[PDB]
Amino acid sequence: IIDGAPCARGSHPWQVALLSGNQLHCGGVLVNERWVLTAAHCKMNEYTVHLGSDTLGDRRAQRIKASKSFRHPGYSTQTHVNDLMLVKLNSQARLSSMVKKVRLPSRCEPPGTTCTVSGWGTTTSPDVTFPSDLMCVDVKLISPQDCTKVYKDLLENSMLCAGIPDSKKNACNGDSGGPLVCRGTLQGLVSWGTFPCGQPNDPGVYTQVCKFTKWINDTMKKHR
Repeated sequence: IIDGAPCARGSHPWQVALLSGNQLHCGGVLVNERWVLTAAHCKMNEYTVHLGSDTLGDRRAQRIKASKSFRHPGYSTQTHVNDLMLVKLNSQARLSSMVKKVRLPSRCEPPGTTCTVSGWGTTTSPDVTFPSDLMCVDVKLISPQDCTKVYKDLLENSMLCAGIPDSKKNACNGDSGGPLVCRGTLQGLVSWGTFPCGQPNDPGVYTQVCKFTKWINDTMKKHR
C-alpha cells in the first residue's frame, strides 16, 4: 500500500494473506469458512492462508493450507480480464471477532465513492519495504471514461478503477487479490496498475466484484 497508514486493529477480519515459503504472495478475502476470494494472477498449486491477525508473523493467527483453487475461465494473463479465483481451504476457518466473512455486494457502488484498500504489500516503489502490520489507504472510485484516458482499450467493463487526484495513494505488489471496500461491501480485488507503484494520476485497477456474484456463488456450490 503506497502513502497509507496502519489499519485500525480488528477492523479487517475478512482480510487474508496468501503465503508461499513463509513469504507474502498475495492478499485475499474470506468469503465463508471454506473459501477465500483473490486474483487469478495469484494462482499456485498450494497456498498457506494467514487469517485473524493484522500482523503477518503473528502466532495468534490461523495458518490454513489450501490445495485447490479455481480461476474464472475467462481469465487472461495477457489483458488481466476476469482476474479472480476462489481458493478452497483444506479445513474450515475458525470464525471469531478477528475472523469474519466479507459482505459481498448486491449493487455496484458509482464513480466518486470513497473506498479503502488494504494489504501487506510494499509501501515504497521501486525499492521494496514489506510491512508487518496491515496498511490502509482511502481512494475514490474513478469513472471508466476517466480511467480510459490512462489505460485505453486495456480496460474492460468488469474492471474497476480507484485513486486520488495528484496522489501516490494506491495498492502495490503483494496487495494483489486484496480487498477494496466501499460503503460496507467488497467492490473490488486488487488486480493491476502501473510500475513503479504510486504514480500520481495513474489509477489502481480492480476486478469489479459486483459483476461476478453468480460465478462466485456457483463455483462455491459446485466445488463444496
